[PDB]
Amino acid sequence: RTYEVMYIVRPNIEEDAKKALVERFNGILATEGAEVLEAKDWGKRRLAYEINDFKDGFYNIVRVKSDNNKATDEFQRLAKISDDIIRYMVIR
Amino acid sequence: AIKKYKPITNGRRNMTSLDFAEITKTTPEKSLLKPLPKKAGRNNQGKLTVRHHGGGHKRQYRVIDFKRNKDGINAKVDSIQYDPNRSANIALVVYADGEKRYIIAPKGLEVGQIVESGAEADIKVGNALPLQNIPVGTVVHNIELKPGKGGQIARSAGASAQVLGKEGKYVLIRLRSGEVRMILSTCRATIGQVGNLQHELVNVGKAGRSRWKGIRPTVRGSVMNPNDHPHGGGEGRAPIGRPSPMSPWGKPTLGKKTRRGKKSSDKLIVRGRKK
Amino acid sequence: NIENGVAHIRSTFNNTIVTITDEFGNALSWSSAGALGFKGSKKSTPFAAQMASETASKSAMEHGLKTVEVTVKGPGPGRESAIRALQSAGLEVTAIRDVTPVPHNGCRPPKRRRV
Amino acid sequence: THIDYKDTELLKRFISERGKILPRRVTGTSAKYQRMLTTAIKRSRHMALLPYVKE
Amino acid sequence: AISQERKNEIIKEYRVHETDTGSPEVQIAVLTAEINAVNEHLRTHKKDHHSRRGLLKMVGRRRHLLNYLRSKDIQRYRELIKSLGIR
RNA sequence: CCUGAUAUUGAAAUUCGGCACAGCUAGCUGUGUUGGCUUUCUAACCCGCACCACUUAUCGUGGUGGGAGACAGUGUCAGGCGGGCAGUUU
RNA sequence: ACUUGAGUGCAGAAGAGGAAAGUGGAAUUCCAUGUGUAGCGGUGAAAUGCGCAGAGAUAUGGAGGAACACCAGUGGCGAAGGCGACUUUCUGGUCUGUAACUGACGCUGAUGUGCGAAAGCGUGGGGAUCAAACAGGAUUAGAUACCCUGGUAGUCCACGCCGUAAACGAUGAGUGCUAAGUGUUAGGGGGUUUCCGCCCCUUAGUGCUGCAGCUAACGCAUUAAGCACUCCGCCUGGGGAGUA
Ligand SMILES: [Mg+2]
Ligand SMILES: [Mg+2]
Repeated sequence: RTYEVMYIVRPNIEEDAKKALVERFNGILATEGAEVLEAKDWGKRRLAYEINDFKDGFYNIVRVKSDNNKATDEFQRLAKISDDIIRYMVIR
Repeated sequence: AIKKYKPITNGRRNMTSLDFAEITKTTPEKSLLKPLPKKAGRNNQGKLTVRHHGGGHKRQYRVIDFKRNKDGINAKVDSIQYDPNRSANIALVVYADGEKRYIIAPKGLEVGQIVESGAEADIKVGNALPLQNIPVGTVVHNIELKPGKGGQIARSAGASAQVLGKEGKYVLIRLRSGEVRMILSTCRATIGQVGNLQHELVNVGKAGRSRWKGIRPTVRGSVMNPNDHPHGGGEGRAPIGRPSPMSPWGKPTLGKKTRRGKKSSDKLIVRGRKK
Repeated sequence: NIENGVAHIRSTFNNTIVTITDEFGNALSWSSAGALGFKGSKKSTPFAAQMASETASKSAMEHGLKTVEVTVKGPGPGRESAIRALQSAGLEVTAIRDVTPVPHNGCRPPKRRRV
Repeated sequence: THIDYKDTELLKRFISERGKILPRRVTGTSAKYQRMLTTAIKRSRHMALLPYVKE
Repeated sequence: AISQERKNEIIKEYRVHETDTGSPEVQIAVLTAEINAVNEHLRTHKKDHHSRRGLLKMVGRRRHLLNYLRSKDIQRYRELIKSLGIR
């Protein structure tokens, strides 16, 4: 079915490691039979409060479609070792 | 878990064993065994140091790799064998170089695993990689203490540790006894919790199989006449009559602390023990 | 060498505490209702908090101070009767802040009351 | 657009002093369209799109 | 659960009668495809019990359809027992 | 066993007190001399710490590391616990 | 042979119905330093106690464990006990409209068997708050009493048990039936469907007010305590006694 995977990236890591994270995350969000709907962003934008004392952060949205059930928990076990995300969320 | 027993005899009345369902390939590997002659407390003078030892059953030491070298080579896991020298079980990994070795086995392990310092090093159960390359809140065991020495802390059955944070040059480890402690940042750590967790409910049930494990009886102090224990005889049974219960060599044993002002342990031990 | 600060007042129904501080919270001077000598049931009297806020004002005007922000909390009286005493002792008060630890539904209250 | 949670109309209709949700009586909402607008705020606060306590 | 793109296949291999979505044959065959799938949830999860009231409920429904089927047809009652393994 | 004082034992500092009254209004300022508390660096010393040679020895010595560092171990002196053990009186 | 009951198929919604795994925010307690300093508390009044060896106040800090503010209301759901932060995989039942489908396939259930609020017990983890037992100060002629700072088993999780309550609608289930008004929730019927505008209807839960009837009276009164049918459970003065 249709999913959506959102993750707020902490700042000052996408001037040189830009697409050293997101391409590898969308190299693992987009696998196991998944032509995604749309991979886009929302930008380095405003947070409503502080998260690990970050006032801002990158927003990146990946809206992936597949028919395998729990092949996306790799991202839920790659977002822990990667300390380069500050929060995240999957819906549907 | 524990296979119980049925009271056909007064010996087997409440005895409780430990079922061997996590043991594969019960015969050992005849190239990693080294002989192990016993001693009951018999040092290089022949006298008796440490008491209550000796006898039981013959054993044969099985060579364990605590170093975890051979960086960046995929190691399968073949067979999970039994080891009498220690409380955990044991594993027989095969590196792709055909160099069969032994690993102390973590909780769930049959798949195939990796030792590498920082390549990607694949944080899963069974993978060893230094403490600067481990994220926080990660249950580790078999830590080294000195760099390159060999894994020392938390090697028991069902033991564990916990990485808390990262200080200026060290890391910060919570040990199983509840004692926060700084370890140098290039000591390795196996990730996971060591298996065989049902170990301390093995009710021995009988004074005979508590006796062929290498244990001898321990006579209490108040039944020795006062040549040889400070809780000497007196007519009848007797309360101890000291201000403090004493060990058989004079030192008070119930309450008094024993460690001394020691190098490279006062500046590292932040919290003490909790008991 | 201080220009602006914060004037904490905290007046429960059994006491009254004013703690006029610096912006880090460094204690310039504090002036409680027990400090003036209200030993008894006068800490439940709203007159006592009136003069309890003015011992701390001039003790903070000698360190240099113009404009403060006021943080108050109390189930009892004196919660607004004592803030205007900062005006009546020569201190500019503009901002009012009602901090109160209202919980997000946890950690059960004490149950001493037996109806 | 009562459905999705990545819009700004959640920010402009339901705040009083702390960010607490206004009731269904005072705003003038429906009942079916309160459940689609309640949990969507609970997902909105978890992704820092709106504050739990705002002042 | 079973989906309604795969539930229809359960009917077709148990059509001794033609174009019948409800029979003493076909819904009994659908019930077994759930009992074999509810009872494999209930060999992994055990603390729940609201499923185990729906489990007791569906079988005793079939025991009334099967006992109707004993009292109409001699060789169709025995066929349905032999075809799936269910008694 | 525990704890000081010095020896082996070096530099860099930063504050804090005793003198000295150096400024000359109980407490300020700031120099000449004394005793500390800390903080960091490496050159002694220490490692039942890693490969490497004597050697196809998990002892030892020699060698680039990595750790800890003027504390520890040790020598002399001094105080305090000490029926664990001894000599004797009753 | 018949299709109103009962069951499935297709078209559709509303859910705090369960069970494993993550994840998030706000308050409580304890440890680290400062600025700081004689009071913090508690009360009919007071203290016992913590504090002057630097307590509360006051800031960053980090350690834990537990509940789940605002939505939240008559609402919803499950046969009951009960279930309210969020996301994910797995999982039961009920309902709306009906073209389809074999064709009485029913209702009730003596024993049997399975879930059961809390307290309590067994073997292991973990232990912030509240806190029986327990020690303390006064109120009392007397005080575990009521009141106050303290406080352990317990509270939370995993596994195995015990099965009781004002376990209540103090009203057992199943079918049909008989004056009417006024709300509310999820669906369907007549409109340019005016969008939470509107009235027009039909069906299922949910509350209120009220004829005939019945009732000792109170009060029920379409969700009957009315008129009838089926089957089950129980009672026969109050103690003795749910005891032997
Ligand atoms: Mg003697
Ligand atoms: Mg319980």
